[PDB]
Amino acid sequence: PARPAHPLDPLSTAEIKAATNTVKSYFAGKKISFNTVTLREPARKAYIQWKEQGGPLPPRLAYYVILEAGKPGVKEGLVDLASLSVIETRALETVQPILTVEDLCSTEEVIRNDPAVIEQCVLSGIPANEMHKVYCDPWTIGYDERWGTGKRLQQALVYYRSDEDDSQYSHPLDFCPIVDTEEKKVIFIDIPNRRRKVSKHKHANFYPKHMIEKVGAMRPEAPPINVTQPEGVSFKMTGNVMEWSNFKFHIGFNYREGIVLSDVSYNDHGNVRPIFHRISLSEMIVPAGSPEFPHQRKHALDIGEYGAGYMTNPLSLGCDCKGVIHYLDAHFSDRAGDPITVKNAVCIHEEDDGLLFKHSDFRDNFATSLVTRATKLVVSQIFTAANYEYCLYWVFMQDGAIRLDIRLTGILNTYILGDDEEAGPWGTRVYPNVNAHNHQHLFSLRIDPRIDGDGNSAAACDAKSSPYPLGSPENMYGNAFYSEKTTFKTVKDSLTNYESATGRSWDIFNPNKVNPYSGKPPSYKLVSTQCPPLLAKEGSLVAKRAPWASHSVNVVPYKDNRLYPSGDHVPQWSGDGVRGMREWIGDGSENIDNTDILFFHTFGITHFPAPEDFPLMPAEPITLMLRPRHFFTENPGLDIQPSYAMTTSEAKRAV
Amino acid sequence: PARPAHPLDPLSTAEIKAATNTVKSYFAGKKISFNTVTLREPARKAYIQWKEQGGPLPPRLAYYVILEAGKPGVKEGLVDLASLSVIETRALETVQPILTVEDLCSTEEVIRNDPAVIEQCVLSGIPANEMHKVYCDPWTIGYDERWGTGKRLQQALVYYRSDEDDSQYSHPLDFCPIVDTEEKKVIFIDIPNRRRKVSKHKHANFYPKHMIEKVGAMRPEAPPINVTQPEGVSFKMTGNVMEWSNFKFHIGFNYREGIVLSDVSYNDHGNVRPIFHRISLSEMIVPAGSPEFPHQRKHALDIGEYGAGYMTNPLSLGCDCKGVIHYLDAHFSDRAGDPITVKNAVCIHEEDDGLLFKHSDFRDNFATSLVTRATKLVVSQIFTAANYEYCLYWVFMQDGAIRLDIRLTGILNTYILGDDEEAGPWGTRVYPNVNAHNHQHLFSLRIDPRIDGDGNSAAACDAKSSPYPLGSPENMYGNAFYSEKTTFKTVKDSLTNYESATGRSWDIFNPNKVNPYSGKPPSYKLVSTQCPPLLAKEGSLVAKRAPWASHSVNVVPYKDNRLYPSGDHVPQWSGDGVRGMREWIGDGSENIDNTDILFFHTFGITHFPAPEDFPLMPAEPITLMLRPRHFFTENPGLDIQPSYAMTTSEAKRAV
Ligand SMILES: [Cu+2]
Ligand SMILES: [Cu+2]
Repeated sequence: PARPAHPLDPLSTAEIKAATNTVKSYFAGKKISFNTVTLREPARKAYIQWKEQGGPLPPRLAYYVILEAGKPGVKEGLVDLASLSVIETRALETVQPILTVEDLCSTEEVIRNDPAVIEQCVLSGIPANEMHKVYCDPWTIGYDERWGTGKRLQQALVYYRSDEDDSQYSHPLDFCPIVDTEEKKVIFIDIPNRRRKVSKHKHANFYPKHMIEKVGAMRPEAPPINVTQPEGVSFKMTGNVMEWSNFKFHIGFNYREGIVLSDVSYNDHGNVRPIFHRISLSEMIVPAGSPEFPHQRKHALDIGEYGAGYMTNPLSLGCDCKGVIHYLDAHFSDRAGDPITVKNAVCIHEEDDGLLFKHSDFRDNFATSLVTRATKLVVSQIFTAANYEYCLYWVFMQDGAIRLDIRLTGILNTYILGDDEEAGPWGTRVYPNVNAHNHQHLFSLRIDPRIDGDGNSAAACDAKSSPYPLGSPENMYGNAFYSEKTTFKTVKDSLTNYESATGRSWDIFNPNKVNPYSGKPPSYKLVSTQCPPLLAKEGSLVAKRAPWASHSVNVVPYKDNRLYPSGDHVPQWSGDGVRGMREWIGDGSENIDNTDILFFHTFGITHFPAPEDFPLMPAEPITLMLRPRHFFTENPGLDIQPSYAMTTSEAKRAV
Repeated sequence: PARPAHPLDPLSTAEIKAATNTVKSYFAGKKISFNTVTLREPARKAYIQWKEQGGPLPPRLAYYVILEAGKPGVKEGLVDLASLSVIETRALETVQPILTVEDLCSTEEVIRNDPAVIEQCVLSGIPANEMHKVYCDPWTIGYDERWGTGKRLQQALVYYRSDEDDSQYSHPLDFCPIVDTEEKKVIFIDIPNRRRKVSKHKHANFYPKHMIEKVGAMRPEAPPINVTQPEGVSFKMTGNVMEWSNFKFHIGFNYREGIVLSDVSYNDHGNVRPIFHRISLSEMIVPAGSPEFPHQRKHALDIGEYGAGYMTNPLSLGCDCKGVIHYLDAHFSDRAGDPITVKNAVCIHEEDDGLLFKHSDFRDNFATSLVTRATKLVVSQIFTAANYEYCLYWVFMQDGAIRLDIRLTGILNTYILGDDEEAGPWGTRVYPNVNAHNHQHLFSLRIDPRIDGDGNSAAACDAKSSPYPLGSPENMYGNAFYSEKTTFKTVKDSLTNYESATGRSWDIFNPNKVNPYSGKPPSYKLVSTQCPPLLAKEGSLVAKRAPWASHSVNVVPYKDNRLYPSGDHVPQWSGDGVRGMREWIGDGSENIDNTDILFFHTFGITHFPAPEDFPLMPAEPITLMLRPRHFFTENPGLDIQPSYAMTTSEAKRAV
């Protein structure tokens, strides 16, 4: 297969095929299926050597995960593309892999044709001859102590559509089928003691035709707002490499994390300074809050159990991205080992972002004034996880900051509610017979920093009143306050939470350098405020399977391939065992001061559904920012042409 | 004078003149000057009666504040415009009023010509013949126990420009002159024990000509991004009344609070439902963190001591607002009693705001999909407070939410730093010989709610784990969590702070109504996270003068004219006494449950300066949101034409 331009480029359709052919041969005569075929990124050290020390081009490797009929668990390994050969392989019989769209799509037809499920539909008020009106979102079983990882299992959240164009979510059924993914048979059905038959109300729909019938008619089309860039865009791409407003970075993508930003640097007037080696979302967990059975099984780790890549929406059609867009496609392997493509998986573009900065002199009534508008570069993707959509926006700014914006939209995870049943404290009745359970949306931002070079550290920064009292010579008027910096020496020290009491922020800095003006080390500060405490209790399924979610910040030593905090194979893992973040933390004694570190940030929101969220919910925003603090010696955007600028002398001169 | 269209319209230039003429007559033969001439808004009850009960048009009143030469303090009163007569008047001899641009502009020339100040400049390294190069930002003295309110005083933060086009902030002087505003003489100069002469370095400038000399040259002009609305805008204004996407409200404006949004309602498919009666910023306080003398005097309450109206920038020229803009002008009175106008004080426009909502069905690979873009309505203003600029954005959204965005920009408040002096823990050395002190920016959002009608209440909402333990029948897997609602019965109960531990939010609801689906009362939830604790200690000047800043939330009974939390006349008030918020709180026993209430929210940021903030700082964002929760029975924006929408049947039908 042909080598890619960049060592970090995703595998090409050709590499994917080359890889699967190679694997198929190695397992000649075996009935195998492909779960994952993806780039095994080069070692950090080797990449940097290649990039800045004229070192050799790293070997082009493919990581694969396959299933073999009649064999428990999975088999994984590495394929060396240059020599078309398996160079590493092993079997993991007590593990279950990520669920692909193929894995998911087959489940619905099998429950529709299962006698037991059918009987349950009839009991629920649905004629056995109308099973084609029964639907289901096939989820991982998450984890169920009755089966462990002994069988690859899915749990089906069953719904009903009276018409194929309805939004099924207003009509959930009360039971839950457990399906053997690689046997295609229902092995058990969780049935509640309290039975609730199908809602007899009409579906809560949202397409225009439905709206016209529900309310009067649609609103008149609104006067258009057109955005044009007649002279082109200011950013430049060379393959997957981006260059914009002094930023230079590589836009990668994979089945699991979706967008992966690597080798990020800023051109400080000729001095090209590294910022991050790699940054992305490494895991998620959406824990529901009803303690009732079998709702404990609702705490999807979407990234690790489905993949933000595999689930990504093709962005072109929807008009998801406005303006002069540049797209990237994604390529994966299918069960058969053939490359599959999702067109326009990532969308890139720049847009106006308000004021960058402004200042006027009151002396001549603001005649003396300078105003510079801000423009941002946005690398985006949007993925669907059954009922919900996650809109991801990586944003680069002209003040050197990098921001991650997320918008939650889509549809509420709903369960059935009896006519006189109280949605209790665990959920909300958002429509007759519909219970939308409380749940949190937590994300794990993985940052591999290289702040102004190698050798980094992290610290918590808390605002505090001077400890001296009001009236003391040291704090006569009691207004004194400072920022207390606690730099993490050991892993244990980094396990910290956001604290509103100190308006806490965290710094990722380079202790080996010093800002010539402030005398502080150069840094990027994490300013993140939407940091929910993990509500599920210690020892809970949720807490055990997502060890990283317990703290807002987790800093561990760097090691090649420390990507996924809940383990490499998340589905059906009980949470017991030393793996993922639990393994990286170890006894918490390892050094993380002035070395190669990994910074995992947990953030997100706690969602208590309200009717406004139904039947389709308005976007809910989440954001975090990484700001350069003491990184530059002055505002880095002053050499950007102002939108307006009048000097005091010019103001005078102007009559 | 001619009556305005709307009872809430600001006084017209004609009304202002009519008012001052009337006042001048009442005080015939007296040497008086005008400090404030502004609308005295009609009583809440009368306005509502006029608006919805066919009641009489309220009397058109003007509130005034004047100074009389040789008389201590001020005189204030009300003028009935219809009968051109003073209907209420009184003298406040122990109070000092807001400082107008006129009040401020004269100070600089008086320090330049003061022998003592000159001597100090010479001592500081500035030839007495170069006083024209000496400048100063005239601040309120804030409060100084040496003079109280006995004399109207200003404190001058002295700076030096080697050229009139420089940004003086890189060159502060070490001393501080105290000036008698209404005597135009320096009465004292605070001189430090440690003397620091003028920085001999070059000014840290930021205009293009300066940048070309500092770095290579400016960056090339970037390819334009043009925004056009060929068919006009979707919003409609009738005078100061706005109608947009079902929202209807009145855009008011005054010298102090700047923009004032009133009589806000949402047209819920024919049912016009009130939301807020009035919402605005009622006060601010920017407390600095150096305990050293005379820096305690730096804690400007900008809104009450200068006025977000009086300080507002004319928005046209700067290209501050992009797109098809609609402007409003502001009118005030000058010292002489003559109307003054600031053109384009408020700018209004609508723009794209990303996705409103989206959802695709994985069953046909997202062929089945609906996407609706969001557009927002923005009412904005930008004001300059000496060195800093505050960019205010009131934003209305298509999901029924209202958001307040603020962007801090402008220049750091700087003081001189000795060559070998440590900016200590109280500030940052952002440039040679420049110390930018730590400080917080706190705002007081005043909300007079009328959530779906009259009779409102407020409550804190905290997310919590079920109190039942892991393994109990009630919480077998320990994932249970709910939202604990503590509704405030008494004023005392409302004094609460944001708490990250419970991801706290506050609800303003109508206990007299119930959402037919959720069974909860209709409400607007305050989702605000940038809520710094007040760092200045209890009993401190800061804490005493800004009683409202101690808590994130303060809810008091409504009373006509309870607008300004730090009192009507803020400058030089010691903070002792029962007035403002301290008065409204009283013994904290008054009822605030299901009645007419006022909700004051304290929010903002804590700023620890970094070199990136100098010599001009990049915009720093602050935001808070009011979301309808249980207000509607379903997503209110579903009748907006989707940007794209394919039904499942249409997807099939499409080959
Ligand atoms: Cu949610
Ligand atoms: Cu600041």
